[PDB]
Amino acid sequence: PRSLKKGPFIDLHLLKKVEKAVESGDKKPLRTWSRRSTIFPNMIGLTIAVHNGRQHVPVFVTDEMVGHKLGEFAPTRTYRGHA
Amino acid sequence: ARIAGINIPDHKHAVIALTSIYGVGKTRSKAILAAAGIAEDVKISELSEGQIDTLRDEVAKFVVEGDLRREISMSIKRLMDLGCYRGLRHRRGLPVRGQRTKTNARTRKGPRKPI
Amino acid sequence: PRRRVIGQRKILPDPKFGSELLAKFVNILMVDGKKSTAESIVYSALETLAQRSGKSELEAFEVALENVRPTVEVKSRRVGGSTYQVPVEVRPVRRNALAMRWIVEAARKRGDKSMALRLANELSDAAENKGTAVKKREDVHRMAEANKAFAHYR
Amino acid sequence: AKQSMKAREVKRVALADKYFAKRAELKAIISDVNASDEDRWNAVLKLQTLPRDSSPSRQRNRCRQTGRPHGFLRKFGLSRIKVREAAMRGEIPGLKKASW
Amino acid sequence: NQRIRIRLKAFDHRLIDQATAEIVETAKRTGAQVRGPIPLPTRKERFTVLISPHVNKDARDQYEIRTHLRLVDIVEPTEKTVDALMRLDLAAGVDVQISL
Amino acid sequence: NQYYGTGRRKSSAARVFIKPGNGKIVINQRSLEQYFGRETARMVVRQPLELVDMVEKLDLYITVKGGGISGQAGAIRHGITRALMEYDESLRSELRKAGFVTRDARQVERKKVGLRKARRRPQFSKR
Amino acid sequence: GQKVHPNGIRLGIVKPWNSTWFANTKEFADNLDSDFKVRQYLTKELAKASVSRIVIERPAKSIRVTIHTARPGIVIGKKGEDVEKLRKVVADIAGVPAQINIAEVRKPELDAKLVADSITSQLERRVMFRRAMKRAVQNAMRLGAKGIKVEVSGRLGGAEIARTEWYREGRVPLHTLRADIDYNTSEAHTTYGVIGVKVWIFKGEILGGMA
RNA sequence: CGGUCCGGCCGGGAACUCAAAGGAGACUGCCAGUGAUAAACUGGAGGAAGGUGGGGAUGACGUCAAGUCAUCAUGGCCCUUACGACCAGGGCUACACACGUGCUACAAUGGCGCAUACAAAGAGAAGCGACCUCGCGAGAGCAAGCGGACCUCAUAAAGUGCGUCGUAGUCCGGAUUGGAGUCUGCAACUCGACUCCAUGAAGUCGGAAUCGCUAGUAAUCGUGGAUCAGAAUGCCACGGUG
RNA sequence: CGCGAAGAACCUUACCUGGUCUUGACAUCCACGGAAGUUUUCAGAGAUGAGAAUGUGCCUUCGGGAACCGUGAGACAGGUG
Ligand SMILES: [Mg+2]
Ligand SMILES: [Mg+2]
Ligand SMILES: [Mg+2]
Ligand SMILES: [Mg+2]
Ligand SMILES: [Mg+2]
Ligand SMILES: [Mg+2]
Ligand SMILES: [Mg+2]
Ligand SMILES: [Mg+2]
Ligand SMILES: [Mg+2]
Ligand SMILES: [Mg+2]
Ligand SMILES: [Mg+2]
Ligand SMILES: [Mg+2]
Ligand SMILES: [Mg+2]
Ligand SMILES: [Mg+2]
Repeated sequence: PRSLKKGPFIDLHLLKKVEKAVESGDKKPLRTWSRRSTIFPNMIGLTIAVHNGRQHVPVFVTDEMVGHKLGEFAPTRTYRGHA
Repeated sequence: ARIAGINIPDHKHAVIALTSIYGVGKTRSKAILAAAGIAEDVKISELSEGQIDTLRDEVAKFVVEGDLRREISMSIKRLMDLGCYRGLRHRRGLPVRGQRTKTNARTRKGPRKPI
Repeated sequence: PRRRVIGQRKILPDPKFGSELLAKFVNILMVDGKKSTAESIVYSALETLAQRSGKSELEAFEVALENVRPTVEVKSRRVGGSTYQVPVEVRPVRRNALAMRWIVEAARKRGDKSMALRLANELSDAAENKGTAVKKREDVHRMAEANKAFAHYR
Repeated sequence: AKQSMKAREVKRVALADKYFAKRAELKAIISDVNASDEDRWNAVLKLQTLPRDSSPSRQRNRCRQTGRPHGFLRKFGLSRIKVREAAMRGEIPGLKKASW
Repeated sequence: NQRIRIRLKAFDHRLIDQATAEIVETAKRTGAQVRGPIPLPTRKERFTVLISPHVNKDARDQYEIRTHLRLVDIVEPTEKTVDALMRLDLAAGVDVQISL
Repeated sequence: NQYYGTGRRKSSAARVFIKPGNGKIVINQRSLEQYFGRETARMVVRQPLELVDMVEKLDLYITVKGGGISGQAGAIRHGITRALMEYDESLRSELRKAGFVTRDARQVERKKVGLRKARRRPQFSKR
Repeated sequence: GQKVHPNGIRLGIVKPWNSTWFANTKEFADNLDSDFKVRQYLTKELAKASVSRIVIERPAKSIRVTIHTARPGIVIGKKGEDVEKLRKVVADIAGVPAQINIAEVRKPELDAKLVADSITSQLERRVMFRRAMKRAVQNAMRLGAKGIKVEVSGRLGGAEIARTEWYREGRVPLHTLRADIDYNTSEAHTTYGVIGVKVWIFKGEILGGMA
């Protein structure tokens, strides 16, 4: 895990976007490529679209998602079965 | 020798007998013995009824046995329902810590299944 | 070995009993280059054997070897297309090596607690003409008798 | 390597050299134990915006003649293949076949 | 009143030997006592490279740099001695370090 | 006075000084039994002394550096041998027949490229 | 099989280095790269001056470049006009003041680089490869060489299938480490492809070492 | 030798270990026998070393249209608002499976706890980083020294003494997973290393088959380096026991 | 088959998905204007697109020159094809 003394890591662009969306009450999906950003408590009610590599995938944040990276909720490899 | 509910420790040294409790390992065991004032090398057989009750109190200060099994189950369960990367890896029974699956992922996949 | 240009390498005598024979015994019980472990296993086993059977250690050791040493062994040899297990007489050095090797292997295949105990038990058994070491030596002697027909024959 | 790949490396060095001081001070603020939380937060956010190339860890050592990204030797600055060529032509002082 | 240590480094023993003999000769011409040249241990840097462009590991060449090191102690720091050594030049393949 | 011998075995160098004495054997400012717990190592050190009839007639001051228990013991045996011979040249014939005069030149063979160790080669498969 | 580089095996035995300087790890790579740049520039500029070797000896604050050539005149120029401009540009590349010396090769028929360069020049001029190799071998033997071997490889005569040909007179004891064997390789970029030329010239055994 | 702060500590020495330069030494030279009055072989002596003393580097003419047009160069071909170029995210890490090479084991010649002994080789300035303090620890703060036979990495480990475990899937084994962290790095989700607490899988020596090694070798036990911000069970080296 | 790779989180990277560029990321020649450079704001995932402020040297000619910046035109560049 990242060091506690360094705090969490959220990309500035997404940080600017999330605060504007929450203050304006906007409900439109926030398209982002930032998979390395931790989910701050501020976006608990927002729908973020995170690039899985080829598509932006919709993730509605929930209380249980705080502290996790955004990328965790955007599977990058497609495996259905071997047969 | 009925510490932590059903767990029954044996006649073996106390510090190692206490490891039979789910939730207690060697480090915690030594802490139990040190806090309760019983030598680690004594046997549970030789252990006196006054000393055993003290051990039960020192173990109760920890989340062990069925409480741990509920705690562990809730943690795995919340990952799966939440549906993050580590949830899917738990649901599909594949290594959750980034280990290679091309080969050598048996402890998670079980015995080999022929094509 | 195609040129037969090898002599022999010197072996230092065992420290406690001054025996080159017993020094060679400690080199077979040795595993992983740990000779100090092996001598401690042998000296303890020999001490237990001496107290168990009387006598000293060297003569007690010697009697066990003379009861495990073979005399004739089968060697596959090819005359014509046909091969035969010709019974051949063995050299005294080969006798000692085979006897020591068999005692150690038989001792290893035992269920006692310590290797010293396993070695002492198997070594005392050899003195009593019983045990896997002498049993398999009998097997060697029995297989040679079955092929006594092919001694000095095609 | 390709002319583009070698060119990418020259840019990475240029940006790293230009922003060395700014990045260094920000990392000092981050590691400062007696620093206020808002100052550390501003340092984290400031470093992110700084160009990635300016990071001295995004630079790959490449052979100084061919630009090869693998088999590099820091002492000589060249890939194993160019080192052996220079060594057997006597262009590397002191270097000779080793034997022991 | 003081003493200087002359640290000679080279890649060639025959070269560093002639340059140390020159320094010890010069000091005696400027009348300074000199503790005799002391051979400090030689550094053997050692390099191992693959010799084929593709694949074929186990095909390797091994190289070594042997840095020879000599030390000279001019105990008599006569004013003439130090000045002569500053105006003195040594063979290119020799590194000379001055310590007061 | 002091009779000196240098002894080497594997990676060790042993400096031995011999003066007529009661039989005190000191190694690195510590006794023989305290320096060497191994009976094989102790026997090696003493070997040149009981082969000759001087077990208690000489005092040995030994300082040994480098190597391991057997290397250091073997280096010490070589030093005492060379020191006894300087002390009394008559000893050469008995020391040579025994073999203590030779310097065991067996060193550790270098690891070679393509081999895991000096000689062991990685496992082979035709197919 | 494949053979060891003749110059490299005998470096420090009978052959000297073309770069003779000391440098700590910090300056070793930069100095080595600087030598490469100056050697590349000198060869390109003096391609028609018949240069044999360039020895870059770096005194502490300078770069002394010694150029061995078989035609010193065209190199030095009139009143050193050419060697002067060469010094200036070499100093510019190195970053330190430069000193250039011009060594003359008495026999350009006994120097491997000259022979290899001449053979490749004829090949680029479309001369028959066998003739060039034979002429080189005969010239060296006339000039007193103890031995010579010349190898030419790759689409000889414009052939679709490449091959290797080689001539050898005298002795070329490649295994002998005290043998003064000057080896050098050059390449000819013809219209059909690249032709590689390798020359070995054995001049006699050296008794004594680096003396 | 003289004191000791008992320490090469100080004076001092230049003996010794060692360092690294220059020499010496080994040649079937000597002796005997065999052999074709030969080459050579065998034993002996002396010697530190004996017959090529040990190891390395060194690879003939050629062979396989062997490998590499992705190190580089290069004939021809081909794209040239694209097959060139920039960027962000992802992939190279997927996983019914098959195989190669390893690692760790399956214990008692062993595991664990305490005490203690003996190396070699190396590396180091946007670097090695002591000591002291804080933390269970990985680490953190402070800060000396060192471009190095001086300082640091850096406590060798197997070994040895005592105790315990007593043959059990175990005080074996550490896989896997849950939690809490550390560090490098803009950034550790995919996909880093390491720590702590908990968890405690398979495995009780491996079918047909198959591999390495003749001496300081194999076996075993640690140590170092390169690459490298970080990321070794790989690789290249080094000694210990043997 | 622990092989190139002496070390794929980004980079490396040569692959993919999406957004972009077209004498071009890299080189030379030609013209036109500009010192180079430095410090800040917005938008964007970033490439980029917009703004500003500051800075105007060097050497002698006294028409300048040498470095770098942008634009245009092509001759060309570029290719781990
Ligand atoms: Mg190119
Ligand atoms: Mg990198
Ligand atoms: Mg070893
Ligand atoms: Mg070769
Ligand atoms: Mg040869
Ligand atoms: Mg082919
Ligand atoms: Mg192919
Ligand atoms: Mg990318
Ligand atoms: Mg791969
Ligand atoms: Mg089982
Ligand atoms: Mg365990
Ligand atoms: Mg062999
Ligand atoms: Mg690293
Ligand atoms: Mg391999």
